[PDB]
Amino acid sequence: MDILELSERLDLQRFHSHTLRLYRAVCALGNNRVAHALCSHVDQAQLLHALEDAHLPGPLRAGYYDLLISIHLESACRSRRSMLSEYIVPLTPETRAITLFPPGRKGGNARRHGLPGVGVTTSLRPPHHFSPPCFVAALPAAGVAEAPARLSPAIPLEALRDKALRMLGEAVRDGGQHARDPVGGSVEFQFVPVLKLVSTLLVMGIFGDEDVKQILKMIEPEVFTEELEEGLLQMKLPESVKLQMCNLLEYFCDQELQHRVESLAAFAERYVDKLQANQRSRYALLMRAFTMSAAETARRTREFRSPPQEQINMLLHFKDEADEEDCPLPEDIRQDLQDFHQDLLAHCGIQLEKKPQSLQELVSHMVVRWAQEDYVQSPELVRAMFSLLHRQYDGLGELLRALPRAYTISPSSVEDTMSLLECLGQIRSLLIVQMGPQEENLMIQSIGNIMNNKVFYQHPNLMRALGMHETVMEVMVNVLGGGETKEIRFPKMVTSCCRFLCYFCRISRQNQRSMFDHLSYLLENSGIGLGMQGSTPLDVAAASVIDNNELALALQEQDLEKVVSYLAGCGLQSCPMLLAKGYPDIGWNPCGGERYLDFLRFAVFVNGESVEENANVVVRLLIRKPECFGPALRGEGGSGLLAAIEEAIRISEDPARDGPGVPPEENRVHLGHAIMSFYAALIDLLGRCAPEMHLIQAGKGEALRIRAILRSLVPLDDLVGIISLPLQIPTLGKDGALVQPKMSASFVPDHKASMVLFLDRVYGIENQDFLLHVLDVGFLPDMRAAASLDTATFSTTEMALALNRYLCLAVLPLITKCAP
Amino acid sequence: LVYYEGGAVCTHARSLWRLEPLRISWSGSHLRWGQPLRIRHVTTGRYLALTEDQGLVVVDACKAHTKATSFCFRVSKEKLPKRDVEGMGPPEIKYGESLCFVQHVASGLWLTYAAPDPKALRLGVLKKKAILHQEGHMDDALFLTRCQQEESQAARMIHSTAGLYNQFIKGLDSFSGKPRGSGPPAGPALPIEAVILSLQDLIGYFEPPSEELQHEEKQSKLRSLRNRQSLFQEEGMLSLVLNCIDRLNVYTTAAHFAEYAGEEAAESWKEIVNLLYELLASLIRGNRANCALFSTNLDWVVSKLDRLEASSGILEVLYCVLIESPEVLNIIQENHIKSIISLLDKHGRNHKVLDVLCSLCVCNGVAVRSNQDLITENLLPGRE
Amino acid sequence: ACFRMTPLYNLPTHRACNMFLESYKAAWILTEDHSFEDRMIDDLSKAGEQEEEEEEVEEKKPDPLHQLVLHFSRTALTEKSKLDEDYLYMAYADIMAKSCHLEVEVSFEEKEMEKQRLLYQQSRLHTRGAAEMVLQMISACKGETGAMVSSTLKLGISILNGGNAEVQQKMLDYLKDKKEVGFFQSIQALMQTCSVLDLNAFERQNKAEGLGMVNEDGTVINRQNGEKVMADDEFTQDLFRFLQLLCEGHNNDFQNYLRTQTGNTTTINIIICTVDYLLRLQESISDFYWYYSGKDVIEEQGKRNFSKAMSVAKQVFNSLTEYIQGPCTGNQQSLAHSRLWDAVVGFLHVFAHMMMKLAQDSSQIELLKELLDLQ
Amino acid sequence: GVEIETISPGDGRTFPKKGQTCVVHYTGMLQNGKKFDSSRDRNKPFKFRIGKQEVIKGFEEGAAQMSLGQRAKLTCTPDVAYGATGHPGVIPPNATLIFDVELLNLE
Repeated sequence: MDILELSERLDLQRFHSHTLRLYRAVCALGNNRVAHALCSHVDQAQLLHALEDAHLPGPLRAGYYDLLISIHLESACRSRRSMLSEYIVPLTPETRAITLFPPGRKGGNARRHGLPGVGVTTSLRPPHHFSPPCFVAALPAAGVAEAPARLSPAIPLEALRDKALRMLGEAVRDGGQHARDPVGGSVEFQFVPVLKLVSTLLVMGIFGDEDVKQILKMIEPEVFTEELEEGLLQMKLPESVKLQMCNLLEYFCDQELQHRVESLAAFAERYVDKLQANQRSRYALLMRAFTMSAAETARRTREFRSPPQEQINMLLHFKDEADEEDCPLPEDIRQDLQDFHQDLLAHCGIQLEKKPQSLQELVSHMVVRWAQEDYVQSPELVRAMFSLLHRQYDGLGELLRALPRAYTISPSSVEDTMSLLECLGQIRSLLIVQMGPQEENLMIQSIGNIMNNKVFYQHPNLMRALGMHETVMEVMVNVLGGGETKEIRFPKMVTSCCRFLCYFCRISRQNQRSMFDHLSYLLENSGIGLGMQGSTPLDVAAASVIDNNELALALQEQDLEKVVSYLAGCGLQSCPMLLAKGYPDIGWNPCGGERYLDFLRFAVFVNGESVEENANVVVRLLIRKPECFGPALRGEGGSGLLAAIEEAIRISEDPARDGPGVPPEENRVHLGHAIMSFYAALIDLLGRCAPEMHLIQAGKGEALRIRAILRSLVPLDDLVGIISLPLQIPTLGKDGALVQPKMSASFVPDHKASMVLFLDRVYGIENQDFLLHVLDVGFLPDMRAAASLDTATFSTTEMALALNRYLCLAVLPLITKCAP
Repeated sequence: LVYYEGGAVCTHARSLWRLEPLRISWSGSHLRWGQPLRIRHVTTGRYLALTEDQGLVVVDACKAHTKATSFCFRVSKEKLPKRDVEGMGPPEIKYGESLCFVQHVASGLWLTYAAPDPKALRLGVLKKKAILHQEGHMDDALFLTRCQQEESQAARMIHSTAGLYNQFIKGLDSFSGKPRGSGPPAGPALPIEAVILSLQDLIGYFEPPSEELQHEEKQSKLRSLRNRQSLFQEEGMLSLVLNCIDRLNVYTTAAHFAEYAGEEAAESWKEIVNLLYELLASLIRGNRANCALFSTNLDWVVSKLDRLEASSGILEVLYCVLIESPEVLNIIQENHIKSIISLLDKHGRNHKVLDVLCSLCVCNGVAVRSNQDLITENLLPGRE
Repeated sequence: ACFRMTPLYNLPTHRACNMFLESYKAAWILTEDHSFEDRMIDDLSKAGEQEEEEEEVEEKKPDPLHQLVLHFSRTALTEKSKLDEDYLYMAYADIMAKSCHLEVEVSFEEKEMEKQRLLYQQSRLHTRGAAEMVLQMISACKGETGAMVSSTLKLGISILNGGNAEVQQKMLDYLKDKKEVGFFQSIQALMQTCSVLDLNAFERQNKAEGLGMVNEDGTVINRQNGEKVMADDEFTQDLFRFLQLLCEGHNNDFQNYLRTQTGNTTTINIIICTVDYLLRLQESISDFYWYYSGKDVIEEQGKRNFSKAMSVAKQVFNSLTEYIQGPCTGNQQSLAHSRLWDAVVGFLHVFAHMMMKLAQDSSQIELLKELLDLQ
Repeated sequence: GVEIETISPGDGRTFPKKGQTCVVHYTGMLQNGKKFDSSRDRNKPFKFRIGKQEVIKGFEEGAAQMSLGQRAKLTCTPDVAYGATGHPGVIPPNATLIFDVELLNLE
């Protein structure tokens, strides 16, 4: 039947108008794999005909425009709209020619405002990408979750933008005629869907300068004159149309703001060149200044001996006219800046008749007139207009809040910046979608292309300006939160995100500080991340505090309370993931406890010197919660630490009690080694928590008390026993087979290295008799074992390397200290 | 067993006590210290007592012999009933002040939290099982605080509701087998009219507020409705109805129900199942918390979709779950989507199914691409 | 490094321009003053062309400011678990608050003009429901400290300077007929979350200052990153200033409401909670004394820490004065049974030794003078 | 597996050889008669490169056997089509296709 019959078969009209909503739903939020499929069911011809079809009903007309937008435009528009909030301005001749006001003859302080959105803008925005919808094309041989992401289905934009302009023109004239039968059945159904399409094309940047001039004439044909026919601001529109009008004005306001920022960047381009030349010439004059001067040269050479961050501060420190003596700039340069400030304030409408004469006054009066004409009922409309009104009045403040995301780059890295912005768009588009295997491989390569991007290192401040570390962090947290109890899905992504964050921390200190501010946020989500292996969420938190004294001191004690509470649970309950594989049950989690301990090792020890405040807070929390220490050190009903060590030695040696008894998973858990490594990391933590030698020499009360507590907790005798424990040796035999142990389930040299460190820092070595008593039974078997291993065969074996590092890092510096 | 419990339980219905004195006349008089009075739990209908085998327990209403169940309120812990006055009484005890000590008037003991805390309470929830100790600690004074009439009325509504539905359930599984044939009903008569009246009272009790209301007082009715629904779910009514539909659904048609309950109970079957679905919808409509309970038994509602007795009611329940819980959508599989599509194929062009399928794709502004692909892969290419 | 590092003229143009931009905004844009706050509210309070309309209906459809206030009260009354940071509500709360105060012998006849102009500007807001809007944002915030609630408190003060009797009446009436416990529960949570002096944070701040670490792209000497001792002092100060303004003018109706709320089901004793905060503040002050008892001189950070801790204790004491005066007998018995006596004893003990220690030298004259009006 | 019937013959002489791209106005249809794809609806020719298999086997071979200016009809068996997996959301699995191909130009 004719589709126009649905104006009377309202049973089919309700069903079809819901069917279009289902079409928008299944292709919603950038499902371009589906948006191509929908182009078979509804072709381009049907949509284009429905654009001009004047007899279509209301819901079907708005459903078909919104279906066109959903299928062909929204994915490109959203991604562009995200990049509208950042202003990366390359240094190009086009950028140079940008000025606040057009060249004119109206007024010297300020000419007439240009037409908003008209002109040249050099800010970086990645181009759109489309694909021609072809259903006869060969199916790709690449499997799912490996093939490149599908693009939005193409549609002729030049024709779409011209047809859209034509429809808006007809709608404006028809609305002026006050016809009793408006298109689609009502004024709202006639104007709102079209204004949605116009708004989407403006945001996408489809319209050229001539078309934008046309649209400005349609909105107001008298204010926007460059030098019935009634504009859209006098037609007595309903509330729904007013919302789209606000979206249009909010686009032109944004284009005004970007115009200001680009003008400011152009002025910075010229001003730095003149200021650098002047300061260079004044340096040359200072080179010969000594001949005609004396000891007063310190004040003039201070600028050339001051860092560039504040050289400009003094150079620009002449606004208030009461400090010109510090400023060495000539008055022509001073007048230059004091001129650009004045017309900048004029262009922001600070200071310098029913004609609005400008966009700012037009919007402000338009908003007030709407507000005082009738009680506005739509809360989204009320919010939309008052956001506009605030922006018009507070012109300077909006620029102030827009400056932190502004940035200038060299033209030699624009095409690398492009690929950075594309991969950033890929990351940002994953905030609104439940993650699946297809998206996981999308972002692993998206991250890797940022890795291989030289601008990620050359401009580390830019990454913080773009907020990339945040958007990665919420992508992490969403996946951690989903199934936060049962098991972490997608570990193969989390192991890349954590690696990226750690790489981001190591670029600079400011990057580390910014990542540090999210410390508690990472800690709360790090409770279950220990289930996976590789780079956990906690290793980010550690990487945010490694080798930074200011960050370590500023680390809140509440965070330490959180980590010790987590450690308490790790010392009171078994690991469910370990239990699920058939592992024998023990009443505590060694692997999780260790992963908390080696973080605390980074929280308490910075640059080789212990941090006193953190060390004291840590030790007084662990004593207050004695279950953190484990089954040994439990107190009442608890055996010794050594009893636990040889217990786990026997368990580790014994199969079917070390594991499930059925590496295989390449990181297979060994409970004996996990318990041993837990104790070694605990002891090594306490060793690093021990007070420095100069504090004990000064005899500080709490430093002595803390050392007394550590001595009471861990007796020296057990330490010497563990150092005296034997170490397995790589052996040669059975036709040259270099037999070596499994370091993942055996007594490793690093456990002793933790023992030695604790003995050095807490007990020390004072008297010769005790020194030699340690040496003959604790170190000398390892010295001779490593001495023997240095052959043409074992010298490169890993366990021999482990002993080499153990001796050269734990034993030999101790002996070199105890040489007298 | 009584506990000193904290957290969100101290706003649920289980933590409500009614001071029921020993005198019928002037039972609403002011509280004087040291006068005998029982303690009644509203939602369960049991009285605080000192029993021989388990100490301080809540004993039934049929065995409260006024000796082990009476109590008194006092300001001090020194060892100390008066002559009743036929009047409003002497007003001294206040709300929010005037710390009180409860003493069993017969045995003279004092209530205090038990000190021991075993391995289960080493890290778990801190509940301190109160024991009527012979002398007790010092800080066991109790404050007295109000509960609004909506809570008190709701609590009594659960307590009345539970007995009736439990009786209905007991009648239902009493004749689960053993077909009547041509004789009389097997056991006692079902309280059909009582249940139908109770359901219609509850459905009107949980009516969402009308749209035209002012936003200022609309929200306070939203908060009242969410509070009432949470109280019912926390007391188990949401699980109780699930049991009710479970028992009713084993009979396919009304005539089949006649063979197992009687010809008198057949005509009310379709009405009672529809009302049960409407009550389920009104209980869960708008709660993230109550809607989240259907994650574990999502296939329960889906399997019942093809039933003909109440198709729109179960579809309403499904739509209320899906429009509210973003968690549930992650559990959706191809069996469920092919069941929903089978509804479109078997029940005609019903746009409310499209209103379901729209909710399955995007929930709270986050797309679920597995559902989107499954829907497009099972619905669109057929073109029928 | 200073003698050998790069002069400005050798920097790349983009790296120089970025530095110029951030220096320019800090020295020319932030420094710039633009008073537009009064010129919005002047325009927004005019029901223009409505006299031309001459509507018969009594209702009298709101002017733009009242529509804005209604919208914000709507988004504060809506049932939400948390409160989002509405950046425009923040901007308009600041605008409304800044559009009220606008502020050697001047005549009491001039002061009689200034007071009745300030009361006019306050009337321009409170006649449009801004009083109930403030109480709703306070009840909606659920006791979470932040810039969300802080801008609300600053608006509440800005419409309550000089103790506006109308505002206090509208607020008390709204609380009484709504019978909402969320307002006092949020006030109690906000007050319990306020911070006192921290020794551990002071030592960490000192050691971090000792390091003096700088950034790479240039150098900031003696960096002024956020103070980690009494960070929310300005917030605790204007929370208690708001509480004092509520009872200013011996408003015994509201004074008895703070002590106990008759209508509500649950009563929150603000008076006792205030005392318990005073005790927490004096414990910190005493423990900041004892660590300087050995030391002979009080350095700069220590002086600034006292300056803000004394200012906070002054604001608390003024509020406790307001809760008492009139006299309010119930409040007097509440303080009598409170922990105030122990707080007084501790303050006296601190005052005894602060007078002696600070009078030996002329470098602590300002600090001693600032201490004097506290007692 | 592919069957071609003429509809309006063209030249019958110049056949599409390797090295020159093919330009077509196809019009795909399902077996039951439900049109699923077209090129005139998009209003642009579909220039596909013959030899590197940018299209399915049936379409490629059918376009190979045509001539310049010829309008023909095809019948693509699922073996030389998308087959058991189909085209997700467009073509159902195991479907026989029909194309109203017009080979309007070469390159």
